[PDB]
Order: sequence, then structure tokens, then C-alpha cells
Amino acid sequence: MGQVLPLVTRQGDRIAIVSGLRTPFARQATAFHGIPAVDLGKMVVGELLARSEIPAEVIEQLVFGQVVQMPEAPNIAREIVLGTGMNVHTDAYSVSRACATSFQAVANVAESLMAGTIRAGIAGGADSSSVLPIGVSKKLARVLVDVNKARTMSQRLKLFSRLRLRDLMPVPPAVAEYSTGLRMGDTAEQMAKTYGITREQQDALAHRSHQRAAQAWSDGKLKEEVMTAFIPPYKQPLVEDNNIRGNSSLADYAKLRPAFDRKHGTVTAANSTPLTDGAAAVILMTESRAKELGLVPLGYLRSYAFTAIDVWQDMLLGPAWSTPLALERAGLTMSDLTLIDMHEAFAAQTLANIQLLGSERFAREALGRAHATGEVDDSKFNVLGGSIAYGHPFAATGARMITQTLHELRRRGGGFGLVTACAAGGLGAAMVLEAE
Amino acid sequence: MGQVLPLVTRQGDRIAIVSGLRTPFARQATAFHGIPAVDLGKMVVGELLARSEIPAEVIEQLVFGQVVQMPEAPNIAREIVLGTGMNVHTDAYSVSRACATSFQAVANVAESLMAGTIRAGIAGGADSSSVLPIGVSKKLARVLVDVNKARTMSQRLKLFSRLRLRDLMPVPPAVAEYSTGLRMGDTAEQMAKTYGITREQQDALAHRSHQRAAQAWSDGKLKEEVMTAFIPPYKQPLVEDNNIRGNSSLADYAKLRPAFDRKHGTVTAANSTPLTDGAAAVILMTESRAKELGLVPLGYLRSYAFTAIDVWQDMLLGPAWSTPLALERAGLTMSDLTLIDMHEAFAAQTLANIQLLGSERFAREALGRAHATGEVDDSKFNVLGGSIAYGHPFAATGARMITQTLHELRRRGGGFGLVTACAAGGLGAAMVLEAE
Amino acid sequence: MEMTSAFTLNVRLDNIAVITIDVPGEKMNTLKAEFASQVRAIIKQLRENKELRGVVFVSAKPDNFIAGADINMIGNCKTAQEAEALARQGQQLMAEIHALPIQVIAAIHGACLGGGLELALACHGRVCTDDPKTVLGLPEVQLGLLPGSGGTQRLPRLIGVSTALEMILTGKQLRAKQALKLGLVDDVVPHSILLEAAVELAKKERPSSRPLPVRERILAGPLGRALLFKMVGKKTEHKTQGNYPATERILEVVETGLAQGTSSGYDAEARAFGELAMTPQSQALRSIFFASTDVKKDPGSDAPPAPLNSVGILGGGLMGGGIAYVTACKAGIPVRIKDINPQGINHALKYSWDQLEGKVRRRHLKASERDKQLALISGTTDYRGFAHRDLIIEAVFENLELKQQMVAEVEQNCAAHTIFASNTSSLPIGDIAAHATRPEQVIGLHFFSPVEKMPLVEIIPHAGTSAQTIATTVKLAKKQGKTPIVVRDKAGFYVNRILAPYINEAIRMLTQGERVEHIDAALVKFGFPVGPIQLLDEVGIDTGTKIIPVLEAAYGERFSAPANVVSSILNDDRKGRKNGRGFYLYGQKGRKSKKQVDPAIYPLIGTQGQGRISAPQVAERCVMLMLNEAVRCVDEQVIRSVRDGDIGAVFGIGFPPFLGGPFRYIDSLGAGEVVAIMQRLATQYGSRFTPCERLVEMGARGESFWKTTA
Repeated sequence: MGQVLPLVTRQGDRIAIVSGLRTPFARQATAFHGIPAVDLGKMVVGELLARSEIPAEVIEQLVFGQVVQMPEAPNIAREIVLGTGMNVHTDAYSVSRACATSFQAVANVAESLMAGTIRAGIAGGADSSSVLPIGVSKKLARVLVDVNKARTMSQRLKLFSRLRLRDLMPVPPAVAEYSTGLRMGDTAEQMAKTYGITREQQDALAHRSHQRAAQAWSDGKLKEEVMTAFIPPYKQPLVEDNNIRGNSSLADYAKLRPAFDRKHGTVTAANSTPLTDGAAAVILMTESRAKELGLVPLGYLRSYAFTAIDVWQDMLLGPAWSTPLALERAGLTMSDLTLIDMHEAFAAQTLANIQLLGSERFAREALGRAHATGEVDDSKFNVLGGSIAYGHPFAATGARMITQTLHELRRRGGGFGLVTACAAGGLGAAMVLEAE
Repeated sequence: MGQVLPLVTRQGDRIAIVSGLRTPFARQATAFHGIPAVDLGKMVVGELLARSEIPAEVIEQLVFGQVVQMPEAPNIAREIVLGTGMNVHTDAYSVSRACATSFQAVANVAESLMAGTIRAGIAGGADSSSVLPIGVSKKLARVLVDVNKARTMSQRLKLFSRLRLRDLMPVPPAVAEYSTGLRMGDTAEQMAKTYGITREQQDALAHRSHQRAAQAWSDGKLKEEVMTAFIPPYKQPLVEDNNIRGNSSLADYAKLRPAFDRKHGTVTAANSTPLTDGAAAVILMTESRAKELGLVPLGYLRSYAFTAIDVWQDMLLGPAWSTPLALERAGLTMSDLTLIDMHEAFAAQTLANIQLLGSERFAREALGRAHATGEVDDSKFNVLGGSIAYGHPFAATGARMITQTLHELRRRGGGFGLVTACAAGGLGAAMVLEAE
Repeated sequence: MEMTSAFTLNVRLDNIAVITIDVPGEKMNTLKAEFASQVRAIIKQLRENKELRGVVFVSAKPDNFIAGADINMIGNCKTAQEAEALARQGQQLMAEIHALPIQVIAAIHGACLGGGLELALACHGRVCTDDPKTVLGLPEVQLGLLPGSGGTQRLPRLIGVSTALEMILTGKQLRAKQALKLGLVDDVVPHSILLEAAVELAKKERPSSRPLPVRERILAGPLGRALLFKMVGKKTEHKTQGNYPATERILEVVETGLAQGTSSGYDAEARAFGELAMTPQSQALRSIFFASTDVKKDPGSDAPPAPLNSVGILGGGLMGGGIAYVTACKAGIPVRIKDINPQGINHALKYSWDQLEGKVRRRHLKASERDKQLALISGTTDYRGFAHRDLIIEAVFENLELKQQMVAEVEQNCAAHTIFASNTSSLPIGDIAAHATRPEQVIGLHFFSPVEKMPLVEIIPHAGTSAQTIATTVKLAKKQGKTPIVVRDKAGFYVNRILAPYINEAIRMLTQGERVEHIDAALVKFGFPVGPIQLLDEVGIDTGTKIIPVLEAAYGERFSAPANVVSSILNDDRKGRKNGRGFYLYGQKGRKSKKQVDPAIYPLIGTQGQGRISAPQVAERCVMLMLNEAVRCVDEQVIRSVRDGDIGAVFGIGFPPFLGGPFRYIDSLGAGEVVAIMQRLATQYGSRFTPCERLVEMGARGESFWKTTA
């Protein structure tokens, strides 16, 4: 039968998205250098409150997750409200789910206003690659444990005996799966060898997204939700995304050596999201209170979907898995979609997912559904470019797609938005938006 | 229904609570030394699952947590499910709430089962005071960033030229409020000076909590809930808590130097619970599923309550704030409340809370309530003792009291439970329980 | 289609030929003579087309690339000519394959052994997948055999001599990762692009223009080949006791190939089949392999299996941990153990921990997966959660009342679908069952000293045992990597019944003033590896002794050991390595060498006399007693089949494989011929060497226990 999840409250009011704003992004070692991710938290929300003029006391919950966590701030959510002007009595917290924490926030917060304990929420996050809280070798940390617990002064020197010249070398950061050791590009790479992804089509997508995203910046459509960031030295503000290379050619892409597998890989820096920094803040709250305080929501909410799959082989197939289930819960179809989006983490896994969304045999045994998802039309797919352009600021990637589509489906007829996104740990995120 | 809200699912089934298991708690040096927080989560989950007949493919969602976070594996939930035998498609997540992450998950887990997406959940967490990860000096964190992005060898030696001072000395761990600097004992002391708590008034609560808890060990009532720990050394298993000292007289530790002020510090190390090490897991799952697979839940659930207050004075009075709200959200009262529980994080800081619970003035104006929330009896208060005996792991004591009370109410043969707990950041956790 | 064979030629658009090996019959890609013929016809049609530039070879089988030579044609050889001819026809084809100028590539996936690497060395380039199933080697020495062609000469100079010799001798298994760094396989490529990754490798201009140099080039030449040869030969005879041919023969055939050129090895290895392939050692090894393979194919029982994914063990200690270890490390099944004392749980979890992390310590594994099987290790002290164990297995003391009480209560504490099994010491399974609510699901397993080395088990159904219980039990050992053998529920059984005369005679002989070292060295020279007393102590003196009263109460006084001498050691704290003192020196202070026995056991024994009995005489007596018991035990058909009986002794006791086994020995030694000299031994010492009546029956009239074909 119909396995549909109505996203309407106890009183029947549907879950509504009223607005949001995006911090512009810059590469690592750029204007966004050495800035704590917590500081981006205050800045993105503080101006958003003022621009919105929504009261800071009416809000009753908010959760920003973040990749590249820092231990100096265990509960970043408390710090922002203690840093920003919102009421100290808000009962906020933080969560973490890979590169789709924005969507992770979307899930657990939309249900928060489903409970009736609250009425409004705030969505967003901040991750920056220019800042890393790196520590020393693990045993060196273990060594320091005993010395604090040591009681005899002469015992310490005996404890200092175990050392080496390479010990003072700190541990460099890592991105490959801890229990797997496969970097995310590697899993995208093996798919290119598994299913067949030429570099020319992967590089063409890098060109198309660059041409599309730069055109959106050239069209200036992403202006009313993109912040004009100021850097505390206050030298000059940032207005446009410098990551996008809108003046580029496919030939320039093809001269890049493959980064991970330098033997026969079909992915390079050209067709891979670079390390970008930024923040985001988006407002979610039920439609009834929006009319109660007299505000029109920037669209609405229809459904949500998330899947856990294998990491050993083909880990970025979450969107391939999650696509039919979301339309099942929405009672809709890929055809019944004005626009479609997916997080262009890699051009290889991009072509892989849409091909698998169109692979009927994929849904026959892996999913067992009645029919495969459908055909993803490239025209509506990532109209404003994709992640191969703006970049991958990790956490905010989910919300940034939320921003463009709701405006874009505002730029068009109401339609029904849809975004899909892969995540670490065999995780995929998918959902159908309304946008009226 | 002006104050009470239903906690029943869409389909008419109450949110049943099923039993759990507790890792015995040990001091940071006696046991659990060097054992990470990962295998503790593995250790509890595997045996608790493989102790009843419950399968692992049925579970769809679960969350653990840790106030102390290890930088490796930022999403601790992924490792627990992958290694210990559960479905590789389970929705595992991790949340943060200092000293009450267990209860944070309880609300987070309950809200997930509220939506109907998930039919059963597992709740618990890990906390360890002997595997504290050591961060570097903040100065010796920016320098390592540039060298990775450096290009030429000559630039590196220029970068190293600024290394000086005692930067080789790392950063020892700290616990006081980062933006307040209050060490949770200094602000616990001022309460006793603010609200008149004497070291003779306390240090019998420390005794009475060491009693009524060692007796529980002597009575063996907490048998099937406390695991027998095993170690990779396998030198010997552990059966009883070693922190608990329900044998010293109350007049023995009163002649001890004050822990924090050391001038008029009516609290000391003895009457303040020490951080201990352990983990836990509990089964939370809906009423209909419990019956349709033939399982009686370890009681049921009534409601939940949490409060946020300004962090400048007496921040551990959240339970004083939280207590009436839970009873109104359940339409209940202390009179119809068999047995209560308190976290008792320190000597005093709860004697005020029961005093505040019984103080008409506090609930009159500080909350806007017409009346005080009422006084509570000691006999039905921490019958199994509290943190002043076994110890206080931050995120673990939450579910641990859940285990103690429900079985105690099973010992009491029904009734409604209630637990109160204070949390860092001026946060309080309280709720009404039900053993049917 | 009876004409297509397996090698199918396929020309793509480009100038390369992709070749698929699709055997129409068995799932393996084995070698027959006709494949060698048609591929010459196939390569003939390839030679006429000058447009091609390379060739790539495909498994065309998810199971294997090419299995190798099929042993049946080796069994079909009659004299030196056929054995030489197969090698010779292998040479000219492999020479013809190697004679082409264009690039030749073979893609390896699945298995590539024996005749598998035959073609691999005939290809300039080769790729094997990173899939962990692929493997390369020459499993030929085990059969008392050697590769057909090229292996002894062209592999050594392509990869080296030290690696080639040990692979031919030791016969280990080679992985794709270690083959790559060794240099045999040019590249390891993903199985997905395995065919396509070889496409451009076929397009590579050089067939072989810059072969890899030698870092170990120091001894390249005649200066150290003999020094290597003399040391490996001296160790070989010291290790092989001289009773295995095709060991020194390897040294000869390689030496002649290396020294005076390629053509010498061609005739030399062709000649090697002339004598080695037709050798009682060779036939014995070929027959036992077929005997070993058949029982693996044999499913033991006939009833359909039942679901089995949870197992319950009642008893820990060391044997409980060991049996759990294989069922966890190899089988990977969920398991629960209950012990009334956690110390057994703590030690057994340690016990498995002990054997584990040594592979990790060998850097072939990492701790990330190590903890994973630690998770399935589940221990408790209660009956709770045992309701969904598919099988329950007993590992507690052999007290029948204790066994009967626990099996009675475990039924009440476990599902009815669960089948009960027990590794009884001497108690019969039917006697153990007795008051059994589900006796048909009550069955008996039998294990031994730590069976990570021992790949055998015993199947012991009792009077009431459903064939499903047997069928479920039998399929366990297969997924446990063990051989299933169904035996009758009788006292002494089969392996233990024939082992007692092996050790009883050893005890009986040594007490008559014979040194252990001389009888031990001759016995291991004869073909029983590791001598009697060292086996006697480390397996457990008492557990070997415990069955003796049962054996004595079963058949007769023959099983009895001399009184008050075997038992005196037991109540002396001299109870073997488990007690730290027994027979052999256990301090091991002699630089961990072959320490001589404790110089105090001799005065304790009467040890009156001298050697007296000849060195082969004890060897022929030791084999006869088990042989006298082997025919005796199978006389009442304690074994389901003769092949099961043969396979049980040679891998369970240690009969010389080159002799084939007990009844391989009988027919080899003139069938009933040995009876007379055996009867003479009966006259020499006593009627303990009485001939069996069936042995008399087959011996007197002239018979072989195996009609079969000879």
C-alpha cells in the first residue's frame, strides 16, 4: 500500500521553510583563513536575524552541525546563542552526520516542531578547511596521562624515559574511511573502473557546472541569500565565489594528472570539489505560526529519505538507493519534478548515480521495487551549477542546495524540489521539496 | 490539556521502555585505564543484544554519546553498529549534551519513534576518564597548517623561526565553563554560601548515598543490570563498583581540605562525586511492537522536561526549574509520585533544589507559577543512592538511573518514577517515569 | 559442444585477440590433451592473420582462470613413453605459444595452479586481480609429481631460484599482492577492467625488452649454485628422511636445466615423468587425493539440511575456546557460551585472543577486523538468550549423570529445533541420551588435540538420530574446513581404537631396554612423523589412558599397557608439557633445539635388555598393530566406506602417505603376504599378533579389500 509520511503537525499544518541565507565560500588558504568555524556561526545568524527582524526570543530551538569539529567548543550550539543575541533560554544542541549535517539537521529538527514542545527552528552550520585542531601522536597523549596522575617527582623522569625523535612529529589529518582506509576519491574512482566513467565526460561536467554556476553569479540570482562577509582585520569584503572557474575549457581539465590513482584514474582536481570554507543559516518553522506572525514561507516541505549502504564497494550510491523511497513517501514520481539536484561531490560518482537512478536492473535486486527511479533530466539537474564550482564546505553543502532550489522554484512555478546527496559511511540523503 | 501533552504514538501505542544493561563504573586509575570509549560501547551493545532473544536485523535506529569526545571517529555511532553484530543499514547517530547526553538521546530517540519512521531504538552511551585526548598548544596548531601548504624548503625554516617559548608544552585538559571559567565546584560552593548549606548539613548525604547503595550491592538487587567486565589482558573480571565506599563513617571525610575554595569550602573531594568510567545501553521501543513480538517492556514512559537558564549564578538549579514543568506536562504531582531521583552531582547544589522545590518564593516569581512545585521526601529520594557512591560519568548516569528506578519500581511493583539531573551550561533534566 | 573445447578465439575491432577459456563440462578450467591439440589449430588460424598485434587471455569463468592438468590422465599413463610424451607435447605447444612475436597477455582470476602457471610462463605479460580468490602455484610435489613443461627452467630465470625452488618444494600458496612485488605478475588490475587493462598491455610495444634485473644477482652462476644445492639437499634428506622421491629429483632436473641450457631440462623433465610419475609413492599420493576429494564432495548424509546460524557451547576452558576459534575465525557463526565461573570465560576469551593477533603480529592482518570476531565471542553465566541457538554442543566433564542432567535441562533452556551434540570421551551417545526428549536431534561429534592442525572430525550418531541431524552435522565440518567421517557408535571407535596399539606397543617395546631416540628416529625415518612418546605426552597421557579401560572392557586384553609403569608417570606430576615435565626435556634450554628426553625416566623403567629388535622391525610391527586393528575395526564396519577408513588413518594417525595408507600398504605388500611374517611375529612374542579372520579370509585365498579396478 501507500507508504507515505505526511509532514503535517498534530493540528495538520504542514512543515514550512520560510527563508535562509548562505555565507559565500572561499578556498582553503584564502580570505577564509584562520577563522574559527564558531565565529562563522554568529555572523551568519546575527545578520540573518536583523535582516529578517524575526524576534530573537520567539525561537525555541536551533541546531548547527559541523564537519572539522574543534574540541575547544564541544557544544557549539550553546556558544552561538551565548555569542549571538538570541535568548539564552532556547535549549539548543548540536549533531553530526558526515557532509549532510544540514540534511541531518533538516530531519531531527522538522520532527522537533512536530512534537508540539516547540514552534520554530533554525537550520545551518559552518565548516572550514583552513582551520584544523590537530594533536600529537596518540601515545604522547597517553604519556601525559600518567604524569598528571604521577605522585613522585623522581617517578616522572622514569616516565620520561620512553621517547623517540619522531615522537614530536604530530599526526597529519586524514579523510579516508577509518575502518576502510579508502579515500572518498578512491571510491568514486573505483566506480569509474567499475561501471566506466571517462575523464572527458567527468571534465565536461566540471565545465558545465562552472559555466552554469558562473552564469548564476553573472545573472546575480544568488545575491539576496549570499552574505557580504567581513574579515576581522577589515581589509575588504568578499562579494563573489572565487572558487568558480567560469573562464575555463575542457582542454584545461584534461591536462591535469589524476590525483589519487596516478595510473589510469579519470578524476583530477578539475572534476573534484576543492576545499572551501563558509557557513549557512536557514529558518524552518511551521506554517501556522508563520501566518500567526504574518510571514510567507519560501516554500514548504514534502518528504525526507536517508539510506545506509556498503562502504567496501560503491559507497556513494546512497542517492541511487534513496531516490524511489522519497517519491514513495511523497507519493510522487521523478517525472513529477520541475527541478532535480544532486551534490556533485565527484563527476564520476555523479554520472554513476544518475545512471543508476536510470538503471532498471539496479532496482530489481538491490532494492526490489516495482520499477526503477527514472531518468534524471540534465536541464533541470543542477541548473545553478553544482558542487564542482562552489566547492565542498562539507556541512553547509546540504543547506546551500536548499537555498538555490527554493529560490529557483520561486524563480519558476511552484513545482516540487528534490535534492539528493551522498555521504560518508555508505550514507545517502534525498528528499522532495514543495516550494509551493 | 493546557499543560499536559500526549506522549502516545500516532497509532495509539504508548512509548514503552524496555530494560537495559550497565557497565560497572570504576575510577580512572583502578580499572578502565587506557581502554578507549569505542570498545566500551562495543562491549555493552554486543552482550545486551545477545543476552535476550532479540535479533539485530529488527533494530532500525540507535544513538550513543560521550561528553568526552575522541577526535578519531567523529561519528562514534558508525563504529558500534559496524563491528558489533547489527544490520549494516541501521540509522545510527551521535548527539551532545554535557552530563545528560543519555537524556538528550532519550528525547532524541523518543521523537524518532514518534514520527513512525522507526519502530524500535537503542539508547546508551560511553564515558571514560582515562583516555582523555591531548590537544597541542594553540600556537603549535597554526604553524603546522602553513607547512603543509608551504611550497619551498626555504619557506619552512622561515616558518619554524617563530617557534619559541614553551610551545613544546602541551595543553592540559580543562573543565570549567569556557566563557565563564567556573569550575562547577566554585559555583557549587557559592550556592551553599548563597543558600546556607553547611558541611555538617552535607557529608551525611554523602554517607547516606554511600549507604543505601553499597547495601544494594550487598543485597545484590542490581545484579542483572550491571555487567561483569572483561579486558584484553584478561587478568580478572570485575563484579562490584570500586569507587563506592559505603563503609566509611560520615565523620571520617569531614576532616578533609576543601576541594575548590580551600578557604571556606564547605564542599570537598569526598562529598563531591568523582568522575568514573563505564558505558550503558537500553532498549526503547514502542508498545505495539513489544506485544506483536511478545515482549513485556520494563515499564513505560510519561513525559520529558529540560530547562535552560543564564550561566552566571547557581546554574545547577535547572531541576528546580524543570520539576514543575514535567509534572504539568504529565498532569501529575509529587503526591502521586512514588519515588524520585536526583543526579546529586555535588554536595549541596541539590539540597537547594529540594529546598527550591519546596520554596514558594522561587516558583512564584522566577517561573511565573502560582505556587511552589512542592517538597519531596528523602525516603523516596535516591533510594539506591546516587552519584555520591558509584561515581559520576558525565553522559552515562542518565540511563543508569533509568535502569535503577524502573527495576526499583518493579521492586516497588509499579508506580511512576521521576529523575532529576543538572547539566552544564545552566541545564536541567527531569522527567516522570512509569513502570506501568 | 564436444568440438568447441574451451579456448574460444575472439577478435575485437582492434588488432588484438581476446581468448576465453570456457570448459563446457566442469566448472573448473582444467587441462585435457585435446585442448593442447585444438589450440594449436586455433593458434594456426591466428598465425595466418597478419593484422593482429596482440593476444589477451580471459578466465571466462568466475570460478578460475585455468585449473591445471587433470590428474586422471596421469592415472591413465601406462609407462615412461606416455609420461614423457605428455611433457613433450606440453613443451612444443608452450614453445609454440612462446614462439610468437606479438604481445601475449593472460588475465588471471579465480585459480591458476599446476597447468595453470604452465600457460602463465608462456605469456610475456600477465595480470591477476586484487580479488582475494586469485592464486598462483605449482601444487605438484604433493602428489609426488612435478610440472609438465617449462616450470623447472623458465620460471626460475623469470623470477629467481630461491623463490622458485621453495615454491616447487614447499608448495605454499601465492597471493596477488605478493606475486606483484615478487615480480611474476606485471600488474594487479581490477577484475572489472581486468580484460580491458590487458588491452593496452597487449598494445605495449615491448613483448620483453627490459626484463627486471636481479638484486640477488650475486650468486648468479656456478659459484654458489652447488653450495645452495648441497645445503638444500642435505636439509631435504634430513627433512624427508629419504623415503620421498621427487625431492632430490627436483634438484637434478633444475640443475641440468640451469647449467647446460634450456633443451636439457626439456628432455630431463620429460624423463622425470618416466620414472617419477610411475612410482608407488606417486600412485599412492594420486589415489589418496581422489580419496580426499571424494569425501569433501560426499555430503555424509542424505536428508536435507536445516537452518544453522547460532551455536551454543556448554563448557569453556581451552578446548571450548579452540573449537569456538575455528567456528568463529573460519566459520564466522554467532556463538554463545555459558560457564558457571567467569574464569573459564575469561581464560577462553584470552585463549582465542592468544591464537589471534599473531597473524596481526605477522603484519598480514590489522586490528581493525580483529575486534570484529571478538564481538561474536559471547560469554555469560546464564541460560538466558539460549532459546535461539540452532545447535547446542557439550564441553563439560564426561560424567554421564552430569552429562545426562545437563542435556535434560538444556532442552528446557533451548529451542526444540535445536539439536544437541557432545564431544564425549568414552560415553556412548545413546547412553548419554537415555532420557532424551529429542534423541533424534542428539548426535555425537569427536575432536582431538588442538585441531587447527588437525583437519578431521568424527561423526557419532546414536540409535535414535534423524538423518537431518547427521546431514546438518556433516555439513558443519565442510564449512569448518574439515573432512566429515561417519563412524559407528562403538567403544574405542576407529581412530582411537587403532592408535592404542600404536602407543601400547611403543610402551611395551621401550620397557625392554630399548633407547627411545633410536626407535624414534627410525620410526620417523620409516614414515611416521613425530615419534610415539612425544605424541603420547602432549596429547594427554591420561586422556589416551582413559579410553584404555573402556577399550579393555570393549574387545579384549590386547589393548592393555604394562601395569604400574604407565600409571606411575601419571601420579608423579610427570604429565607432559601440560604439567611441564615428561619424557622430553621441557626446559628447552638447549637453544630451542631437539632436546633429548629427561635423563631420569630411564631408571624409573625396568629397561632390561638392549636394542635387540631391528629398526625396521619396530616400524613394521607398529604399522601392523594398527593394520591388524584397521582390518579388525572395519570388520564390524565401524567405517561407512573403505575410502573413509583409508582417509581416516593416514590423516588422523600418520601412516606414510607415500605408502598410501593402511590398506594401500596391504595390497602393496602382496595383500595376504604380510600375514605370514606377521604370524611369525605372533610366534616370536605372543598371540597379540593374531591374524584377523577376514584378514585370514582375504589372505589365505588371496584377495584385495578393494575390488575397484585392480
